[PDB]
Amino acid sequence: LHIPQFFLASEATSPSFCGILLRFLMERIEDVGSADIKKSSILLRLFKLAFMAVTLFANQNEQVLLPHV
Amino acid sequence: QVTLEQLLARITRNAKKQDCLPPPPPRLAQLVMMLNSELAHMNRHVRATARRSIEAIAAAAQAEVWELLEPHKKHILGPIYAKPLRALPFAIQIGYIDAVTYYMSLKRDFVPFDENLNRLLMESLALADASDESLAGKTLEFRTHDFIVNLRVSCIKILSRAMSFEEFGSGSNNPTRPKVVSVFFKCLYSDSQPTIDAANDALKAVLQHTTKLPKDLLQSGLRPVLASLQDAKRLTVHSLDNLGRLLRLLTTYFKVEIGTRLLEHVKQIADPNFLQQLSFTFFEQNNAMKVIAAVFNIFHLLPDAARQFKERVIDNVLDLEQKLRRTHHSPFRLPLYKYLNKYPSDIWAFTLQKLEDLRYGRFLAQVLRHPDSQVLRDYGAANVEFIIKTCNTVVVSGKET
Repeated sequence: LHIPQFFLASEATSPSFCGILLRFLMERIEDVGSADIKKSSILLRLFKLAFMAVTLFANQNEQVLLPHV
Repeated sequence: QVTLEQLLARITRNAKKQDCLPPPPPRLAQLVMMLNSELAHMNRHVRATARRSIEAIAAAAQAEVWELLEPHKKHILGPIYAKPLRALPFAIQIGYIDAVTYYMSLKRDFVPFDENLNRLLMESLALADASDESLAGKTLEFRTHDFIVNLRVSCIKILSRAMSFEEFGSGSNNPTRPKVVSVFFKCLYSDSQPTIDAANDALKAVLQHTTKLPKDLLQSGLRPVLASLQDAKRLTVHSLDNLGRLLRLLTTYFKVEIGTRLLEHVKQIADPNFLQQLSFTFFEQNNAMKVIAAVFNIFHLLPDAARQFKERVIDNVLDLEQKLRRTHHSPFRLPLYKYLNKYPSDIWAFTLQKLEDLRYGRFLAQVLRHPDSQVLRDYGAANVEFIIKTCNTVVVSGKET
């Protein structure tokens, strides 16, 4: 998980990777309530990483998150 | 619900038609009356449970639902006809409409076409023909929007069911059926998926049943969609979606040169500097790219006459990808694969006609590796012999390529 976190924290690659990650997670959104801790914990952590990345660069990532809000 | 199912299964072990009907006492008469009472409730789950229980009781007793419900029809019908349908809240209106729709489907003659039913049908038509602002005003609130969508869907369903009855609109000759079809067409261009699906289903059923269409009615129906396709700058995704839905509905009605006009629009939109600037970022969410992909999507729905634009579309896609520097991936790949999968023989022949060039074998190999390209794989398996024969001819021809 340190790879997505490193990619998102960096200023250069944050927008595109955040967009890709959100577009990917919005298809698996239905697995967040699967009752299997191993499966749901990873999804929750990925969502948390995406939202933290959105917070870091407010003026660049807000447009990326606007469609999915 | 599970406990209710179990109880109903247990009590009806040795049912017979005499015990489920009133005397000319019966065990299940009161139960059937009570269940039929709750068929017009404002909670959809209650209605579903009531109808499921009634059907389960009828099946075990070896009878027909209309036979069971004939005595008690008045208890449900009388209240509905006693009030104007345009004053009640949304939930009550929806429940009443659904109850009447279900009741008039058990058999053709269950609900006579008296004055009350006609008045109710005109009220439903007027409700379906209204506007979101008119219907109490759309404040953008979620719940009001959901209520409006559900009410429109119920009205469309009842009108579609009434269409199947040849009596409705025949004894009048006034513009009732034309108005019904116009309302269907208007609903097919809404922005809500449920109502769009309901309208599409009703329209396809009506078209199949009628087997023919007056020219004026279809001209009026098709005018709005073609109205917006006369300006590249004003092209939007919704218009293309409406056009695709119409093409899927009316297969053998449209004509050629719409594809050429769309390709001209695409060339207009694809400005060189615009693409050069669009590169260096994630353009998958840009509006122009979405418009271009929507335009590309239509080609796989056109009649067989569209077969002659394969080279043009492939060249356009490859040039666009070259401009954006993309490979293996782009928004235009999915509709292109969908279209190309419909003419396996033609695409195979065209690709094998240019085996020397390296830019086309790569593209075909990329296409064939997708999970959804199965017909092309079948054709390739069939004609591997011809493929090897042509490649052997090329190699033995004695060239440097």
